[PDB]
Amino acid sequence: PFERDISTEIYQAGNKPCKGKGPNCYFPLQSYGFRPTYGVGHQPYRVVVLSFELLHAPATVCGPKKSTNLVKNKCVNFNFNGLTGTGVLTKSNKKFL
Amino acid sequence: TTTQSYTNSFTRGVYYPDKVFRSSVLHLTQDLFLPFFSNVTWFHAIDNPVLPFNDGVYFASTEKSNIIRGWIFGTTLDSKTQSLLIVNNATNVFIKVCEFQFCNDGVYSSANNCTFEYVSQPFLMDLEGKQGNFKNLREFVFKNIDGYFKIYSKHTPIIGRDFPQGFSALEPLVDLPIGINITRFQTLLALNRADYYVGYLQPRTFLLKYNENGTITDAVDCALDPLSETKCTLKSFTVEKGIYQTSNFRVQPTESIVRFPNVTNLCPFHEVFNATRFASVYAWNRTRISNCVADYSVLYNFAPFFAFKCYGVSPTKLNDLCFTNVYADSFVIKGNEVSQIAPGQTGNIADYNYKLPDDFTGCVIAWNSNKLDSKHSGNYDYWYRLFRKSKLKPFERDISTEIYQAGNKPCKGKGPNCYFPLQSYGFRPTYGVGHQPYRVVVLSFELLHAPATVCGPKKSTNLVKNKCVNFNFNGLTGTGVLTKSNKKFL
Amino acid sequence: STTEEQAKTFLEKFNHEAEDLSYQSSLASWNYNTNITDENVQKMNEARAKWSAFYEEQSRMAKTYSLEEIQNLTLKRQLKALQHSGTSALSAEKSKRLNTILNKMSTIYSTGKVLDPNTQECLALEPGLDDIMENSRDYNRRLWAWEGWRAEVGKQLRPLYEEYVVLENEMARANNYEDYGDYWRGDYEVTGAGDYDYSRDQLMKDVERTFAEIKPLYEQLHAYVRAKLMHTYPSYISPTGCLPAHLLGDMWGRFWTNLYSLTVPFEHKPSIDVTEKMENQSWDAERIFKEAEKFFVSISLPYMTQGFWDNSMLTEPGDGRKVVCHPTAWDLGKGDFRIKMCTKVTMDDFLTAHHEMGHIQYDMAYAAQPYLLRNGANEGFHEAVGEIMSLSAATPHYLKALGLLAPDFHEDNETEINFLLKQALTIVGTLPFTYMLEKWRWMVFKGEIPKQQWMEKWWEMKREIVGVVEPLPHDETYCDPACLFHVAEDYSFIRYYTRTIYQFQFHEALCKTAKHEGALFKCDISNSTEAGQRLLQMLRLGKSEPWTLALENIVGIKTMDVKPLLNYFEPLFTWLKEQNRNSFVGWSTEWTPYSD
Repeated sequence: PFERDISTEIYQAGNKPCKGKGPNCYFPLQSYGFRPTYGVGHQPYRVVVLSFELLHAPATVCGPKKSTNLVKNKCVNFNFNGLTGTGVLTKSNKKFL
Repeated sequence: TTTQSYTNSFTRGVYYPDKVFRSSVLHLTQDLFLPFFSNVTWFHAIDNPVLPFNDGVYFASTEKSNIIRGWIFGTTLDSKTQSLLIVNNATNVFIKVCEFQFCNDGVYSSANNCTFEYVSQPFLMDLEGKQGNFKNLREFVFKNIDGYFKIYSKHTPIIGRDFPQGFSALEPLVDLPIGINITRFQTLLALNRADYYVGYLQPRTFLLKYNENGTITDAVDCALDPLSETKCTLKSFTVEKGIYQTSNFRVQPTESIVRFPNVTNLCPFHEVFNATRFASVYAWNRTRISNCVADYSVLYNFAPFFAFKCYGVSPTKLNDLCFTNVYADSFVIKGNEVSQIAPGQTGNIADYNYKLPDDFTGCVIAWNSNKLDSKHSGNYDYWYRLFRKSKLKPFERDISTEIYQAGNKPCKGKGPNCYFPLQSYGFRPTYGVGHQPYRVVVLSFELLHAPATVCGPKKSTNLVKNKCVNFNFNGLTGTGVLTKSNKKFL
Repeated sequence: STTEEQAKTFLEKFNHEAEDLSYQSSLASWNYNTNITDENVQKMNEARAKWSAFYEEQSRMAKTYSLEEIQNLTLKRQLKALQHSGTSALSAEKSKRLNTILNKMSTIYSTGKVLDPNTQECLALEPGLDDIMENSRDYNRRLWAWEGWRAEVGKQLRPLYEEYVVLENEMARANNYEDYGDYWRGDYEVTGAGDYDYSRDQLMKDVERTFAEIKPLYEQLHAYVRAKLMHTYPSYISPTGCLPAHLLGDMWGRFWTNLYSLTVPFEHKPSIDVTEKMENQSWDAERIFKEAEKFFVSISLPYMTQGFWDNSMLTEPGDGRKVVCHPTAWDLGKGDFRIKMCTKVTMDDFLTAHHEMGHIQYDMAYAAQPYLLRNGANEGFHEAVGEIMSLSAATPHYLKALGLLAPDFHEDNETEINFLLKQALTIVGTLPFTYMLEKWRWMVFKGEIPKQQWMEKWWEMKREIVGVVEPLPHDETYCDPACLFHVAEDYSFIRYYTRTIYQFQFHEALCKTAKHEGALFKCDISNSTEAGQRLLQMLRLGKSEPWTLALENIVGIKTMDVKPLLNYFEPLFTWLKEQNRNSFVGWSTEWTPYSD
């Protein structure tokens, strides 16, 4: 997954070490010709993926910036970087790195 | 030059797998860790050898002065591919992750392409502490996770004792987001203006003990020793006297074997490549395939196969690939028409006698036949067609086209402005390359819903004896031992 | 519908059928070059008769198509090549009398025998005569032989030349052309292109300007040649006047190669003689052919086909099956080529081998073109490229690179002058005479001159132009310049003139673009991929397009170039300039050796 193998190296057929194009020596890539003349199954679809990691790390992107003043020693709902939940927030004496 | 000493890492190279605080917890996690008491080869450089980057190479250094920089990771670390650098200097990171050819240390030969760069602070963290031998302890972890190249760090000072048995916790740092491949690794020492411990981290479960302050004071492996495995199973660092059922032991399969029926279908694939009385281009033959053998050796070894180009399905990953019917058409042309054979292209023969469609899946094969379908003084048996109204439809036969007409004037036979489309195709054994009779077959692939019974040799492999193996008897997948039996099978 | 599509279909059908028949007839012609047996020649004549019948029949079918309704340039060129009918435009009686007179010409030229005062010696045409000419310098003997041959051939040929001019202007009218010279110039006809169209009189203007720019240098070289002749005959040459016709150097006034023993500046030092070197090395004709192919690969030309080395004759297969070995090698069609030599291990055999190798390479280059344009854009391209191949082989730098010549060899100015003089006088002696006869054929077929102003103007013009005085005056009933094999069957010298100038231009452009240094001569064109592609990009074109665009691609100009004549003999000319102070300049027309 998520791997790039950019290389133009002759892919031999069988066991001969042939280099080039034609007899039992093949280029790793072939044509990707795009015309308005093929059907829907060969139309040039331009697609883009979006990958996110919903993991316990300091969020860099947060969407619409909405911030409510933090309160302490009260029963509230917290949404710290998407950490939806409920509880009483009190300052702690831990050793967070 | 450098040495090739071999030593033992003891307990060392423990990092934080995640970014979540744990206090007074014995949390157990499995990731790429350095096995405890695993031998690590230590080189003393006063050079720069090659090292394969397999499963998370770890690094350490106990030097006396700033001499070591330049971490590179890539396939062969040269030859025009992306090899990157982590060369540092005591101002900033000096990241040089790009595509190079030779750097020897910023310092580089060819710019080529490039990618992510980043400078914030000296990556080597060049602080002298108090004593001269602060050793600038270079504990880092480099690993590949779905293309997310991760880097950790820990500058815990040591006093003389290299690869020390004292514990340490490797804090995480920035990570390379480059989705590239890495095979080897070398340390490109910097240019002038007790340094190497490659503890490869094989995957293994680790039990880590956190302090009340969140620091990892101690950890124990889960597969180093039976006692370590017992502690790992009990999720505690102390075990009472008694018997503990830790895990289960099995003999891993030594080999894997694949079995299948005798694969004896005997398609006349050799017979359709040697039927001497071939058919010309104006009437191309056609065959129906069913319950055959996909022996592609004849397609590969028999005949020089002057033409092997195809665009739909790879002719290499094809022996196992299996269909039901294949439309193979045989005809004889000269040298240039073999090249003109293509999908979506011009050419008189390909435009008027046999057109390959754009959605054609299959491989066109043509070889050299200079003495079989030819003879001295003339070979007039072969025919061809030359005229029609417009572009011929793919997979079309236009036999008996009568007589071609032009000039919008009635014609009766072969005469003025009305000629016979079947022009002579003279073949002689003394044609030079471009006009030599070339035999070409066009066999098409179709993704067929019919049962595909032509699947190849099925990779029959000899089945050892009295050995734990993975068997595939007629599609029966399973693992076990094999031995001769005294059964009474019907 | 449109006539273009009908012309295209016909053209395809004709090209296929005629390529088949041409392959058959070319196989017959090659077996004619090989065997001489009666059954063979019967097959060959039946094949050529059927080919001629097929060509005539296809021309008759194609006569229906018009000329205006064609817009494609290639289609226009195909139509122009196709519409040429020739003798078929006249009637059956005219065709039969024409072929009968051609047969008479062939018979008389083949069986022409001149008798000396002693009848025991029968001078059999050119063989024997050329040997006597080369190995003897007897004024009386050679003059009498030439005088008798002229007084016979021209006396027989005088009325038939008038018949020929009448008939040929009739053919020109049949082709809707002003004259037979314009009919020949139709091979240099460009129409339908802006800033690219050149008519027939443009060639007349070009030859006029070339004469204007070569008059002083030709005068200088002719003066040097006549001074050399005077140094061997002091009472037979008027130095201030012109040189007599019987003293040009050879039997027909064509070649000047005979003037070699008495014209070399430094005869003491030997010339470039590698023949001894390949005798030491024990070279073979097959290996010489392989070396030629290696050189052609160095100039990036495509490799020869395997059939070329398989089927083609290379060395003599005994003596019972005798073979003619005139230098010529044409394709058989459909990519088949063959070669025929009377090869030995010498220099001239290798030179003609390279010439025919260039011929075969040019023939292969245009093989993708159809039949009607399956030829050079003119009538001398193949000969010119063969000559440039030969010159590329002639340079001693190529010998040094190949290793046949010992590396410890020093090039000398006198040796360079000797080689340049030999390789110049072998070709340039023909240059005055080829247009001296071509222009006269042009003007005779023009119809601008009367009958009784031909021989006198002939002689006066050649004296006043080149220095060719008639020693024995003759009246208007002679045809002295019409005693050559080339004019026996009405073959133009336009091909020879265009070969001589085009081969020059080719080699000068090649040496200029080959990053050469120093004198352009004695420089090979090999191991140069850029210049090889420069050749190929115009070699692959052929008759499909006029020569002018390929010329602008090869050199950079659109018209004919005059520089090669000046810049190809520069060391000779510079050495002659200092010696010109003691040699008289100019010639007088009125002076003839027999006016005493």
